[PDB]
Parts: sequence; structure tokens; C-alpha cells
Amino acid sequence: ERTYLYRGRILNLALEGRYEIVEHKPAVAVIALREGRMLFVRQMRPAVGLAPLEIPAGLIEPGEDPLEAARRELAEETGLSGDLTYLFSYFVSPGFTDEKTHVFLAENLKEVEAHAIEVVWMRPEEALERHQRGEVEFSATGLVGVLYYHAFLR
Amino acid sequence: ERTYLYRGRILNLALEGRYEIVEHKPAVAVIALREGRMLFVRQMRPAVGLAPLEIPAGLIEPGEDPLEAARRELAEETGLSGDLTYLFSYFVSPGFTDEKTHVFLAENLKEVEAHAIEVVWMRPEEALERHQRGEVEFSATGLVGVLYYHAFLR
Ligand SMILES: [Mn+2]
Ligand SMILES: [Mn+2]
Ligand SMILES: [Mn+2]
Ligand SMILES: [Mn+2]
Repeated sequence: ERTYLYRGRILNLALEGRYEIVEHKPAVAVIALREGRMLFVRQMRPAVGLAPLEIPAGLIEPGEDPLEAARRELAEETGLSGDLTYLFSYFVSPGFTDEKTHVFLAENLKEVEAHAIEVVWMRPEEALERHQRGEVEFSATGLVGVLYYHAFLR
Repeated sequence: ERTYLYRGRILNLALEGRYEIVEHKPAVAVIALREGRMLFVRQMRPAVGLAPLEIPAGLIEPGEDPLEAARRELAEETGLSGDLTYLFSYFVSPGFTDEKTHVFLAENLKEVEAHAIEVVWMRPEEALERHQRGEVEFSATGLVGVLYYHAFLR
């Protein structure tokens, strides 16, 4: 049984026996390549005090399925639309939270909207080199995008 | 400024203005291949109500650096030691937590200890196929291991 210590905006904190559990909405993330550049985004993230390299991502809102949320986040964060294909999912940190991320590939991108979030097109090889030299941090979604590219999109 | 709602065992919950922040110790994860099998582990994870496929992982304890924690988790979870090389790091979910994971490669594994955590040696190709067919869930660390193998270890 779970007893709730805090019910919030994008998380709840519960105790389940000895375990501390953070309930969190599920998320999506979108991997997109164009002319050998991957579509990264950066934003200040107060939890870490910096702007890591991420890919377009966000929470699934009421009424949405993961594909629909992926389309929405791509449009809202970058002004693009594409043909989306589901790839895989992962639990971000299942030792304490239930957040699950659904990852999609986007192809054939088109600008639909001419408009906080910085769009950072960057070759994945360069993102990995900058990270190895200490110049940028990754989110899980950014690292998954870079590794997926190296594994399957070259 | 952060105001603390909960100070716990492996997390704290804070508010920073409008933001809900979970402070969490940093973690390590170890990618290891032997005879084409990757070293996965599974354990019941009460936060998600299931046992995802992970790689050996754990929290960095007081006094340890990431390499030392990686050695310890490999030994404690699987009874092995190896030659460790640092690969990269990632923030698990920087929209709400500061947990950072440091990922290592282990080579030349040796059993040092004959002894909750299930050791699951499995070809990464098969782990990915089982996940695509809905048979297993991944943690971020398990998915990172599979993608890193496909990118760089074949
Ligand atoms: Mn976002
Ligand atoms: Mn912008
Ligand atoms: Mn562990
Ligand atoms: Mn065991």
C-alpha cells in the first residue's frame, strides 16, 4: 500500500513500506536527423542548475497517447512536424520513480510553426565529442538519441 | 533558494519557486560483454511493480568516486571484477531530479565472489527483440547498454 507525503504538479511522493517512491507522468522523446545533424534542445533545468543536451521531449497530457504527445512536443519545442515511428521505451530510474519514456523517430520533417527552449541542430558525433571533453552534459534522452544514431542511422 | 518538504534515505523533495525537485545520490552503471552476451540484472522494483532489464548499477556511497562505486556494484550484484573504463554520464530526468549516472565499460571479467538480484546474461540483440515484442521492459541503464553495444561493440 502507498501512503502519500506530497501530491504535486508533476510528481507525487509516496512511501511503500521502506521504499520512497516518486510517481511521475510518462514522457516522450523524439529522435530526428536532418542532413546528418540531430535535433537537440536545451533549456535551463533548475533541478540540475544547467542546460543539458536533450532531444525534444515532454510529458504525456491527459487524453493523449505517446504518439500524439510526441507530435505535440516536436511542434511546440521546435516548430516541426514529421512522420513518427515508435522505437522503444525505458524507465528513467526505476529504483525510485515510475517515470517511463516512450521514444520515437521522426522523419521527413517540415516546418509547421515559425516559433525558453533552444533548438540545437548538431552532428551526433560532435555532441559525443563535446560531452567526452566535458563541454556539455547529456540527459538520458540526449544520450539515447546519440547512441541510437551511432547504432542504426549511419 | 530550496525549501525542503522531505529529507529521506535516497531522496529529498524540495521546492524551488514553482519547481518540484527531487535530490538523489549519483549512480553508476556497468556495461559488460562476454562471449556476445551482455551482463543484465533484474530485481523487483516497487516503484514500477515489475523487474525491468537493467545492467549492474547502484548509488555512489560516501567516500567513493564513480569508478570505485562501479567496481563495488559489479562485485556485489554479480560477484565479478573487471577492468573498468569510464564512458559517459547522463542526467536520468533533469526536468525534476538531479540524479546523474556515470556509465563504465568492464572488460576481462573474473569471478571474485561465489555469491534479490538476478543475473541475466543475454545477447543484446535478444534483449532488444524481447523488448520490441513486449516481453521485457528496460531501465535507462539497460537500454543504454544495448544501444552502446550496437553502436560500438559489434
Ligand atoms: Mn520539454
Ligand atoms: Mn526557442
Ligand atoms: Mn543495484
Ligand atoms: Mn542473485
